[PDB]
Amino acid sequence: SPDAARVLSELLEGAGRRRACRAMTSRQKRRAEYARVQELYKKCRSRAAAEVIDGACGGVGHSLEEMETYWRPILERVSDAPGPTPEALHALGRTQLWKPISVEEIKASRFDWRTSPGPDGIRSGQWRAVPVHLKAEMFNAWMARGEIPEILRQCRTVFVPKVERPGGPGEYRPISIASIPLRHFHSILARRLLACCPPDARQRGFICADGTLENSAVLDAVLGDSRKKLRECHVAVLDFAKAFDTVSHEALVELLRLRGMPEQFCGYIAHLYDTASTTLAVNNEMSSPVKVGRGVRQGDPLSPILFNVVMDLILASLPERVGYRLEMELVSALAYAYDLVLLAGSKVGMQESISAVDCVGRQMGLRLNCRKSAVLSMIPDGHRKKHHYLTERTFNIGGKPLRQVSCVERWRYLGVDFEASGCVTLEHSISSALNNISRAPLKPQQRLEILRAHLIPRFQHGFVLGNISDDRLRMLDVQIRKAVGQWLRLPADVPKAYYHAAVQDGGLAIPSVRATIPDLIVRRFGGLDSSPWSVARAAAKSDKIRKKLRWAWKQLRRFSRVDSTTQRPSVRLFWREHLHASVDGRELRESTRTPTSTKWIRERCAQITGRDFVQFVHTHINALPSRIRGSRGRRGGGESSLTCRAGCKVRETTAHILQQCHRTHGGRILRHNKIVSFVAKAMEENKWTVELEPRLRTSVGLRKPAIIASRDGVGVIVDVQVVSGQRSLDELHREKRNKYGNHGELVELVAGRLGLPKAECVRATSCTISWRGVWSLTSYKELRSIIGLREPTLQIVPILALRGSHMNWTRFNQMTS
RNA sequence: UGUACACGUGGUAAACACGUGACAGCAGCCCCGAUGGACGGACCGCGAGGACCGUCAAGCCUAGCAGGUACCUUCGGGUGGGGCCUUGCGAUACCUGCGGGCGAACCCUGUGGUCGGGUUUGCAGCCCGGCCACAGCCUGUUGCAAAAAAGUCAAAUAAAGGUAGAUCAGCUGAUCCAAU
Repeated sequence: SPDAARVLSELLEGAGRRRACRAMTSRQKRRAEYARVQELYKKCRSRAAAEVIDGACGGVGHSLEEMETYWRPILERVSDAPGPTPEALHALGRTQLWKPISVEEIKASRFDWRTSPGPDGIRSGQWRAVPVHLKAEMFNAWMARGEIPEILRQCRTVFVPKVERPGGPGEYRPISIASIPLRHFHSILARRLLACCPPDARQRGFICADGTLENSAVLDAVLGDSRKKLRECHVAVLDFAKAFDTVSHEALVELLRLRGMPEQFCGYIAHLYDTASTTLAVNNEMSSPVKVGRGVRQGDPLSPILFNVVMDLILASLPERVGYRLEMELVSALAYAYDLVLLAGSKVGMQESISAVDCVGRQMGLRLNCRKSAVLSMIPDGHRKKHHYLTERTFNIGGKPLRQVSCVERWRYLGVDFEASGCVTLEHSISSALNNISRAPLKPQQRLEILRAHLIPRFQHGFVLGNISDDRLRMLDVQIRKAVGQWLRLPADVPKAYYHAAVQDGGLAIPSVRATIPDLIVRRFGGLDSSPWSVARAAAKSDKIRKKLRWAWKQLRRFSRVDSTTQRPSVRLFWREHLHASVDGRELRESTRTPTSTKWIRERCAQITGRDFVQFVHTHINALPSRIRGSRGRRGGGESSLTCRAGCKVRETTAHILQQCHRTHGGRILRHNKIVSFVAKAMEENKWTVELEPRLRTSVGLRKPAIIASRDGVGVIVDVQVVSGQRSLDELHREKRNKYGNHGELVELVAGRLGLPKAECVRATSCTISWRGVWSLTSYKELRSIIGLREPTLQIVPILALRGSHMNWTRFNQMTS
């Protein structure tokens, strides 16, 4: 339709105008990085966390000089791959594509709209505003012509450092960004590829299920069986580094041609890869267009799908009667994301498998990193009943001798935090990630959230792929907690449960790998025999798997409490019990029943400044230095180390500073006035005729309720009061309510003042909250029931209480005579 | 191994016997991640802990990790310190490398040899990093010196006689709780 052509021309004109507008020191680059990371974090949190952990904070340090000269020859080099050979064709031998795009699959495609703009300039809306029918028409026209507009094919490449302190242009990685319309068009084609012919059962990477689930179990079962019955077992892991950087376009197209795919799709892929370009954007400087001759583009939707055909060919090239006989099951190869794990019993069989892999990789231009691959070989011998590890190098990939490793510490088949090949463990990659988070231009709450939700769930898998102990997990926990205490400036003697206890109970909710690794093992290997894999079911009924499952159950039972409502173990209850029973975490024990008293720790974090959040955390856990809290174990002196500095001649605890001290009386008045004004304004928003500090010269004495209000014939008294948490908050709420709801004459006075005759119309109420921002459940319910008060206006009263509490403490500290 | 216990056998029964065994149990709970070391002296409530003073040489700790060597095992395997107890079958000796923090060196370049790399069909060349060596009584010139002076009083020595803002510093660079 001409409407689609018109809107496409309009969008192209907008992109061209944006390009024309764009074209026409340490401090400044740090500020630019801060602005970029803040915009990215506020836009897409997961990608921002991935970028900050990956190390994309220091940017580059070499400019376009010595970076375009270093990388342009690398990106411009056509592979001299001979292409597929008839033997590989027969090894692989051991239709509905390119159909017109409908409107159902466009909306059905789960395309993440929370991305970054491409080089043309379509950021997030100009592609969202297009209706599905117009996008379908444009996609159909593109397939009919076989070409994408040349503005869309352009992509921008930016270099992210590998080493935190690069010393050359060679230690950067060229991550590419392409246009959103192209990505959306190619996502449909990738989904069609999956729906057409799925990969083999051995290939459990880019599949429609969790990939590294049963692979670790199968590897560990193989290792345990070989170690048990004294069999011969060779396990070679070879990683596909530059899987994305040396594949030849012509050989890839030829392989896709003989797989049986339609001629049109192969021609489209050939046109896409032959007509390719790239702009090297370093420090927001332009570069001349760069040709690319080595295929599989970084970040393209089709790339991890195109490489599945190559990996399927590689797997089909393997010899038949090779592998390990794990319980009458022949396990040949385990394909991770970008790794091949080959198992064999005979040295000749392992050499044969490696040789086949190498020959296929050589005939299609792939390079295999012998610096990131290893072989672990267990050779038994008779008359000794022991297992011996090979130390000298025996296998080789086309001449280069593969290194022989004795242990299994290459559990890096988890994804990012890529492999070191027996040089360093999985740690010192977590430490590097912690440093990346620590040095980035972020806020302390942002660091907490990134570590909570993106760092831990991404390395925790690797600690399962082997035999592990409790001490390693405890040491990892210690290191992570030290990093968190560095970020938040917390002292050493803070409750260990405070870091890990859930947000609802009051706590930073940093997961503890010591407790979530046994839970992961229990949840993952329990359903091992229910999986529809055949090798995994065989690995389920083994000896090492069962022993590890028993160890995991024991660790979970010792690091959990049984949930009454479901009769299941729960680490959250364990941490809650440990924290609420602590000294500093005791006063938070009431925060479980009021989930709105802890909405600032995670939910309403972006609304709080960094120093405000840090001081809120300091006051919440009572990390404030006082003569009582700061003198733990050093109370052998006189009363001068305990007496209040204001001359109160009493024990100077934080409660004394913050709740009863003549020095901080004005601060208490100010905090009370702030809370009263906030609630009064909130109630006036609800059409409540609010009076402030009413004058009731009652006969009994001098009563000063906080606020009084009325609405269409029903009145209310609200009293604001901030108290301690050592006693029950509900008893304080009731004791503050009774002195007004049972005085007898105050009710009549308020009824007369408000303008309502019946004294039962006006009901007394209170707004009770502790100085740690812990609500009283009765007070919260009464505020939500008597007066119409929504959740957003109730979640700020903890903020006001915490801010006023720290205000009082720093007023006490700032003047000392 | 050894305890406590279900079935079956034959037997009139038993404080009789044997065999097969729930993944059969029973192999208790809680707390602790610290810091250079050998040898002579003054400190402390000489008490559980913490300073200080001398030399010395490079190593010193480690309930972190990996692998190998022996012993007890029981087949599973097993080696830190302290407390509460209570019944509630367990397991130790060193050496090597890696990781951490304490040292110490380390700074005159370039040849060599290794280990990480990356470039590359290519371990050939190549450029980055970490180690090991090596072809070197006071008148003055030169090495320990925070900038023109403090004084090493016998040295080697002669017919000597600025930022968006703030801060620490030494206009620049880091550090923020500050930073779109």
